Amino acid sequence: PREFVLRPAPQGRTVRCRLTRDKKGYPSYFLHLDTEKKVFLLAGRKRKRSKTANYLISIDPFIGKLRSNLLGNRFTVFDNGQNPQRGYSTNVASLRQELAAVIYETNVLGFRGPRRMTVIIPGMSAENERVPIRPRNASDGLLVRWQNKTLESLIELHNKPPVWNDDSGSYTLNFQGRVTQASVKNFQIVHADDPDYIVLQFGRVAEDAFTLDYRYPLCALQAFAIALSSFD
Amino acid sequence: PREFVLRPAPQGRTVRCRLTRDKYPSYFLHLDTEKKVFLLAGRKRKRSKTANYLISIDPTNNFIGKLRSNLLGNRFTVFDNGQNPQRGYSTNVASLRQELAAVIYERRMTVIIPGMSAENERVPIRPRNASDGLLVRWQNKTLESLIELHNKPPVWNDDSGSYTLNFQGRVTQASVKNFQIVHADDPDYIVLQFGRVAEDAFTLDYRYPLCALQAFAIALSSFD
Ligand SMILES: CCCCCCCC[N+](C)(C)CCCS(=O)(=O)[O-]
Repeated sequence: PREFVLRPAPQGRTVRCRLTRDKKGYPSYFLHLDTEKKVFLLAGRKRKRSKTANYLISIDPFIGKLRSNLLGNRFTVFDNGQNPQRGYSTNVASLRQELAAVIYETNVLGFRGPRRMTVIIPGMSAENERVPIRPRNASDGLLVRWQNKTLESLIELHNKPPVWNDDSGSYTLNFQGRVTQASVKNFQIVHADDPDYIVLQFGRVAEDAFTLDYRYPLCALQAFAIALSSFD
Repeated sequence: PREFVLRPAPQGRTVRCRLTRDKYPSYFLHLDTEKKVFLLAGRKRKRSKTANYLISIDPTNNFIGKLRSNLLGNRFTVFDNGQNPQRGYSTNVASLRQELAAVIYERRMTVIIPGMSAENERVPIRPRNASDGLLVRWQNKTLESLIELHNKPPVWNDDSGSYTLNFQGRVTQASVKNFQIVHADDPDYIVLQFGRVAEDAFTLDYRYPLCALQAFAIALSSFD
């Protein structure tokens, strides 16, 4: 379970998942595989006493964290490690890794939704594993590298804008059956160099259910945390 | 009213006011509604070494804060109505003044405010001496407890044939004094807008995390 949720998806496959929100009575979110045994993967929920959004992610309904800025438009996904700012003598191997960053900006072009999203993730090795990014302090990290435009050995991804349908008068994307309700928060994330390889897809299927389907190089923790950053 | 003017604006809303000047001139802030509703009054003291505005919730006289310039006249601090610690050090801590905002002019403007708690209230900054304060922290680059804001640069508009911003109808007159204050991370969330609509009338519209006293004092700092 712990190993599965951190492993990049096998090459050539799509890992298809159901994400459920529980708003009864902050809301709880759950990820399960979208089979008919529906194995539990991940739970997430916002911490109560927190100044900005902080979701704690676990494999019991503690494996990572999603942290927001105050403006609610720049996110980092961490693993379970320690924050270097809390003590400089902390063992380097125990410091938290940055698994993803997510940047939301308002669109300058019309006809592709209110928001653009950029996803920065670590690069991959020859053995198809992540090359970890494990900052020793403030001055480095995925969002900092994005801001300084130093994305050298990182992977950058964006939301796919919808395409004018040729005879039928729509800006659309083919979600391959994984959307049941139209929603401004449905999305496909792609690499700019291949618009047809859908690295992450998030689709609404009911009031509190969504599809979440991921491919290499993402793992479930990264996929889940990126989907969570899309909620208000 | 004393509560209202210190309360951060409700999240998701914009509090729309009208600022007027009686032309040392007097300044007045009203809610921008069909019936005027009074919020704040301010006036420069005549006999200060540097610029000092007193701010009240009574336009006839309820003392609520102050706006104090530095020596050069390019940096300002906004205080609530508490005591200055330099005047009496045995003074109870709960009675000492708090720093609500600071403004630095180069015009390019930098606005520094206290940060907010998990309950959406200010984390107060209440120095015991002048080794601490908004401007001290900002100049030492220790901004963890604070929020840093700047005026938004104007952009080319083809229609108008000028560098301007979309003030949404709230400006009628072009002016060097017209501004929008934003955070670096989001140029579209307008924390404070100030705009001219006549010779001695302006709009002043604020959003969370600001309260009216921070908003009005920030605007007063832009005059001289
Ligand atoms: C400079 C501090 C601003 C405080 C954060 C405000 C949060 C803004 N959002 C992302 C939660 C949305 C703004 C509210 S809206 O949608 O009504 O403009």
